[PDB]
Amino acid sequence: FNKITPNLAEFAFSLYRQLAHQSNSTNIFFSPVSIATAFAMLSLGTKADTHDEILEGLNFNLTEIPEAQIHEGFQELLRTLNQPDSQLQLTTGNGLFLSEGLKLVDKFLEDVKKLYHSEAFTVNFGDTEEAKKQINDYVEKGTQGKIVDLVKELDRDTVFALVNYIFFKGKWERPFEVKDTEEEDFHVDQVTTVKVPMMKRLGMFNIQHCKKLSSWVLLMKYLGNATMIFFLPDEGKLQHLENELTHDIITKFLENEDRRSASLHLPKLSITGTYDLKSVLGQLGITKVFSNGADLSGVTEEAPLKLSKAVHKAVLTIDEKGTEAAGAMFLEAIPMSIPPEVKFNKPFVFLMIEQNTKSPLFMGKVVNPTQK
Repeated sequence: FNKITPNLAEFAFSLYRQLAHQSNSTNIFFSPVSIATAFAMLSLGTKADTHDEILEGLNFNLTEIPEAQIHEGFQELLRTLNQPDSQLQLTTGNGLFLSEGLKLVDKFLEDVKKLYHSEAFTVNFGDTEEAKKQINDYVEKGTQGKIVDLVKELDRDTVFALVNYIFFKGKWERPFEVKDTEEEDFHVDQVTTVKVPMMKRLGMFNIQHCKKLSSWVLLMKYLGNATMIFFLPDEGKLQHLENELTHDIITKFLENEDRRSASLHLPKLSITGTYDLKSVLGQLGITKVFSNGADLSGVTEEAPLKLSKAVHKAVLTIDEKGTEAAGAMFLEAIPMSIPPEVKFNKPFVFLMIEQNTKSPLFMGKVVNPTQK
């Protein structure tokens, strides 16, 4: 079970570590799962080196894992995320926009819609401004107005664009009380603070100090099928934490059933991340599909084709409760002993895990909550 989860985890860390190297003073936030799903889907229209580069760039060793197991893993993961009764409030979409003058292969359009429950559209790229409006209107409608004007430019030679979006609003299983949120200091570096809204609660937490990561490690469950893992590095240990993360360390944390008291301070947060996937995935080895030499003959047989534009935007909120409705009133028994004070009041890393598949839905780093 969950055959592709180790690969997605390695993809998350590969992509995270690239972005953390190219800029160390900005927030990072992206969805490993939604990017990987989009490009696994795209690979169904590619062949030969173009195809192999895509799946290898998603951390699949094609000498070891059969391709059927790759797509089966992605389709199972999509089953759990796009399910009717979910409390997770996770919406993701992927739009393919292809020049209306191309003769498209029906098999590819069928695979996209049927297997990957995604959307493909024809557009007139002879009108660059209107094509961009249509792409941005699609994303804005798909996010009920939350992501606007996603694509800012299209080269005149564009004939194929890909947009991938995801937005998340969660409800903690064990919520904070809004009355307890107050302004507190956030240490953006060792001598500087800014004021930010800080939630707090005294509770029984899946929390531990981890010597291997030199970090506090907090796991908090959402209503629905996911858990957020928060990593708080010890003084001067942020880089060490980023270097030492591994999938097996994460698995051990998810199996922990011990709970201890803590006085938790956690910032409210509105975070977004926007990335040019041609640039970012190019650094991970995915280059041919973006080049004139691209083998996209599963998309269109007669005419040349390349992917000219590929954009990812991820949006997430962290707040106290996420609903005016009263849920199950979980009562936690707090011992008569001093709880550790665990304050997420300096740069920290986080990772959201889907409960069934253990897949990495989001990864990010907060260097300043109000960097906005």
